[PDB]
Amino acid sequence: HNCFCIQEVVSGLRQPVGALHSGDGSQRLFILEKEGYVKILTPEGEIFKEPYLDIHKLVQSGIKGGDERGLLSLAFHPNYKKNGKLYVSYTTHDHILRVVEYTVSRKNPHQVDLRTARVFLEVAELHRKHLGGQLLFGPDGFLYIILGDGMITLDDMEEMDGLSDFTGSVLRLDVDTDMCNVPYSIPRSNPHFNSTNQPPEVFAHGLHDPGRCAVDRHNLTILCSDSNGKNRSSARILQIIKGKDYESEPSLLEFKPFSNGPLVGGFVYRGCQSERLYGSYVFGDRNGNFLTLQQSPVTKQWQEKPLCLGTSGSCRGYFSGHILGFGEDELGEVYILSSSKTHNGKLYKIVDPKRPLMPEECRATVQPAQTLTSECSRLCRNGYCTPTGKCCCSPGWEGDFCRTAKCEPACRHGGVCVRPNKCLCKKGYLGPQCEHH
Repeated sequence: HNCFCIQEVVSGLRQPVGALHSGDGSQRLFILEKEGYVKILTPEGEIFKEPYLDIHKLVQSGIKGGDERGLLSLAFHPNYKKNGKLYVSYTTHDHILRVVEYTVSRKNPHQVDLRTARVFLEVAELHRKHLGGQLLFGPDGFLYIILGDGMITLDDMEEMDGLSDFTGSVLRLDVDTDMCNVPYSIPRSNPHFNSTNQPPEVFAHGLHDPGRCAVDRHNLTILCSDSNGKNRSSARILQIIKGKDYESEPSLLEFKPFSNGPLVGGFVYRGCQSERLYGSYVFGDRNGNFLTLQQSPVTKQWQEKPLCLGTSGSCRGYFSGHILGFGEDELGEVYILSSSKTHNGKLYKIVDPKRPLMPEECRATVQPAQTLTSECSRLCRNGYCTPTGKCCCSPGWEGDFCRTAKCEPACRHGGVCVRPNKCLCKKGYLGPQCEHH
């Protein structure tokens, strides 16, 4: 038979939202928990006692199920290995969907220091469904953020005033700035770049209730399942070509290739363990029914095909509970994260039993995560530090890395400008500037 196979990796998680890797060589798998935690799974298979990220007090999460409100998504900078930069989305008139950047401990590669929270976006939301929140870097290194309805209606926007124009849209930002005013630059080739009509951040609109959108990096394609609420579920696809400058939005083309009902989301499998699954879009429903969306090269049309699970040895045709999201290895291998109704979150790995667990092609040396050595990370005294390496000085500091203090009128008589507007005077000189004797 041609079935796939699931294998329990980790258990005792608390409501897993999903998992991904950091692209830094350590085959570390970072697991997201809804309450506002990110935990680390070593390639050697240990869940580190200390959480990688613990923001559970900041995040307002669900008090039940169906309540969509926790930590939403995580994304590492394309150059995390050098600049150690994360990007995180989470909930906090009802609530605000925040998108924030964090930077790892300069002393611990396995922990983020929370003092580096640098808010990028704050999206007001009225309801607790159709939130979205998925974050991804396409090639060219732009931050794509995918936002659902928030169940905001047309009339709810003529009533409300101070309310985000982003909900229901794919947003695109250039995070790599040497500027120190705006936390992000609006990209190069965005539609509404200069803008007056429609907000510059919006790259496309039309999303309602999107699942985990499959992301094909090939020059970039994102394929979403969309529940559409009461209406039948569809699939929306967004395509991006070679550095093209847009002045009209790319169309987020809708088509309805699904039959079974709602889907958690999907992925484009590009791991090593499965030969046959290579390049396939795989979508999965809540109860672990799996699909493949294959596009005909000849007709360019789409076709859903089922995908069975089957037990062979301890690698089994079933998992416990229901699927909450999906996972991706550094090696590109693929996971499901499940939970069952307290503290029963599980990580399972999808396996092709026709192939070995460790084929020749799949061997890879793990390069263990390393403390930051980037110039801005070490020298940039205080004030923040942009993913490009620029050090942005907090009021009253100057210098490439802000190490010099600013004293408005200078310190006199050999006095030293220790802090902004603080003079350290030599014995015998009183006064804020050491002016008197």
